[PDB]
Parts: sequence; C-alpha cells; structure tokens
Amino acid sequence: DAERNRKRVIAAARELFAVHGLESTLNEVAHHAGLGVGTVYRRFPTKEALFEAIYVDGMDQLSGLAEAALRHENSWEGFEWFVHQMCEITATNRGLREIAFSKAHGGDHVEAGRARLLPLLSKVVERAQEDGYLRPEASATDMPFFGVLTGAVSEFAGEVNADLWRRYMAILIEGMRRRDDQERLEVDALDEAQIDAAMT
Amino acid sequence: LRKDAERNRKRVIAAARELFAVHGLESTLNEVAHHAGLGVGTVYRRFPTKEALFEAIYVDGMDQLSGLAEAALRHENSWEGFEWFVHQMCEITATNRGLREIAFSKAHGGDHVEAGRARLLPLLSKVVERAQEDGYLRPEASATDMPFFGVLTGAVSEFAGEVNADLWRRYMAILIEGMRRRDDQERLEVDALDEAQIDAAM
Repeated sequence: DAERNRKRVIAAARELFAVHGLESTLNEVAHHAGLGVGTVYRRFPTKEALFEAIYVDGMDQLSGLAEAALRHENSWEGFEWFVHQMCEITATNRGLREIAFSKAHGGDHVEAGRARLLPLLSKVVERAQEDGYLRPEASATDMPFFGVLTGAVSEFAGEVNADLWRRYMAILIEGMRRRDDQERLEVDALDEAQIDAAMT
Repeated sequence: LRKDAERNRKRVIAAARELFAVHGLESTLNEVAHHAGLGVGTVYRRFPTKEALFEAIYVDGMDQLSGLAEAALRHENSWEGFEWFVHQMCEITATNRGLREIAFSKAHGGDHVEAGRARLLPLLSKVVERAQEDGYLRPEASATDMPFFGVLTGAVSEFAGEVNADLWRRYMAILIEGMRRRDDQERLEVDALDEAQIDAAM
C-alpha cells in the first residue's frame, strides 16, 4: 500500500521533471500525483530524499532494460537497442538529466543499485564484442557517457529541437561498430574505480 | 593608439582564458587585471562588467576558430584536415571549463557576435565540404555539426572532471569515426540544424 504510493510519487515527480526541472515542490508533486501532502512527506521527508529515490529508480529501470537487451537474439541489435532506450530517458527529461549527471549521489541504496547495473552493462558490451560487432576498446563505462553526451545535445539545442540528440546518438553508435580499418582508440574508457570516483 | 589598444585587448583575453581554465567564471575583473599585469582602471574601462569580458572572449574565440579552419584547409589530406580541425576546435572548450561555459551556457548577440559568426560559418562549411567531396566524410555532415562536437566533448570533461582531463579525446574519436562515409551506412534520420535553427539555439 505504501509501496504503491511510493511508486506514484516517483512517477508523478518524473512527469513534472520534464517541464519544470527540479523546481517542483513536494506540494506540487503531491497535487500532480493526486495524493495528500502528508502522504508524500511520510514517503519522502525532503526533496533530496525524493531525488535519490528517483536516481535509484532510474538505475533499476536501466537494469531491467539491460536484462531485456541480453534476451535479444542478435548482440549488436541488443547493444544498439539498449543505448537507444537508455539515452531516451535522460535526453527527453531535463530534470532526470540533472539528477543523473549534474548530481552527486551516495549511500546504501545508491551503491546497491550500481552493483546491479554495472555488471549488466558489462555483459551487454562483452556479448557484442565476442560476436565481433562492437569494437574491442568498448567498455561498460562508455554507457554513462553516451547518456551524458546525448543529454548535452538536448540541453544546448532546446525543446524546439527535441529530437536532435538522436542524430548524435546514431553517430556515436556508428563509431562503436568494429571495422577492419579502425585505429585503436588512444584514450581508454574509465575503469571501475575512475567511474566510481567521478559520480560520487 | 590602435596598436597599443589591440595589445592590451589580447593581454586581457589571454589572462582571462588562463584563469578561466582553473577557476571557471569565478575569477573577478580585478584578478584578471592582476594576472595580466595591467592596472585595474585600464581593464575596468575596457570591460566594465564580466558580461562585456565574456562577449569579447566569445568573439575572440570565434576568430581563433576561423583561423583554425583556415589552417585546416591548407592540409594536404581533407580527412586529416577535418580530424585536425575538430581536435583543435574541441580542445579549446574541452580543456577550459570557463570557456566551455561561455561558449555553450551563455547567450550571445549583438553586431560583433553576428559579424563573427558570419565569417566563421562558411569556413566551417568549406572544411566539411572538402572532406565530403573526396569521399571521406558522410554526406549528411554539416557545418552545424561542429558546435555540437564542442558541446559533446565538453560534456565529457564536465562530467569526468579534471582528474580525467584527456577523456574527451576518446569520445571525440568515436564521433569522428561515426562521421566517415561508408558505402553501406544508413542515412542519419535526424538532420543537422540549419543556419536559422542553430542561430536560434545560440
């Protein structure tokens, strides 16, 4: 029962985030969710508590998408499909983009969410590389930067050009495909330690 | 007087760009003057506000980018010239968080800004078109892709931090690889912005 209201607050907050960024108060989230103000406060005493819950919820969402991508028949199509689904979340919602990348997070819940997501990202990259589709320099830590890159397009271009991020996402994915005439990427992706220290 | 005023202008801009790499846009007008070895009154009369200093830096930055495109067109190979130019362009904002904020987070207008953009844009088109006509660069590419290469590589440095100061070069190389013309590639479904669109976005 309380878990149902918890999901409704998160879903209502993500809807408001696409238009209002992070400016919406807990009262406005409660109205949009159709819940009493005390119900949102009993679930999330502060906005930072709501912000962290949305971040962890977004990671759990990426995990389910990565698990679905690993069920696809072709590992390259699974990789491209996952990148599409991942980047769309933050490229079309400036509030989520601010939480995902322009925010530092920590604590037990955040660590447990990253612990589930990071190995799934590794398996998606590993499978496409083993079948010869994805270039061998690729890493699981390239995935967050695909989200950062596509989100920065929408942040700069604005809502008038709301689809422009798809152009540069397609360019990025094409640059990741393995070709014979490709030079080794001189700068390696961040390792597990570096990507951890970057977003905390 | 024109030779001396031009020297003090380049002095202030170079000192501001050097401070902005470390402090972002937090450096004050007085700190810029001390770093330039110029009197506070001289810099203050030239730039009474931080916003005036940001516009002169931005206009100077487009002039620097115009010179880089000019040099790139003198390279013997059109693809190496395109690669070299994109590297030189992105390095400006990918290694200086203050310049990155001025280039893509501030709004810019006025006669000097419009005149600078009008000289830069056809030079960007010539670098792109040369590599396209040789069969290296994919036909969908446009001059208006160039500012987004700066935005994209800049967001890498913004997210990764100064401890990972070279990471932007990795994703730049990925972007450049994805711009190659291929006999078999799917056409980019979303077109680059036109001049009217990229002027409104800036």
